[PDB]
Amino acid sequence: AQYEDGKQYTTLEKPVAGAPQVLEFFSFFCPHCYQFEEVLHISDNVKKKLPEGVKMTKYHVNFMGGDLGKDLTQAWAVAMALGVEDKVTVPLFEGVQKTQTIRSASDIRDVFINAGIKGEEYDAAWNSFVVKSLVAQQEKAAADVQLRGVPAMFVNGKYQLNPQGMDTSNMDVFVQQYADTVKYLSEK
Repeated sequence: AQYEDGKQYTTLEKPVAGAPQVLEFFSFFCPHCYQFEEVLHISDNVKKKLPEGVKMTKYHVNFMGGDLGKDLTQAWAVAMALGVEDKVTVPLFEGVQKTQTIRSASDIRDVFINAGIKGEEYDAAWNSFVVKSLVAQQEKAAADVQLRGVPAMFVNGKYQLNPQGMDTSNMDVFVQQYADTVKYLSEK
């Protein structure tokens, strides 16, 4: 057929109960993740094609960048708690990978301050238990799909996007196929 298990996607041997409908993993340290988000705009292209009433979830991962990597997971938790993902995603990617001006937790916080988040507001979130459990959720989710690398996307806790089985010539055909595959899986 057009969509085939083992081609555009694979199937988890061990389906995840109660998973987000569309779940993306990434790292601000991850160069292919920079491409995915800032050049290919995979998240946004996926979102433009999702059926009505399908929420897209995006989690950060710890395993790249050591201490800073974990700081970034915690800051992404702050972004989620405060609902400012669309104000910090680009300056965090650029700060880590383009300018490389993000070298400490303080540097991460600077990005939030600059984007209009009050310091008091950031610090209270950073130190909250709501944020600690959001960090734990992201780590939990990674264990549940037995994650081995990023970027990655899982649908309904059953299917894993397999970009290596798509065409890579046209960036845009690739992006279109990726987005189309998620929609197909979403209705499966």
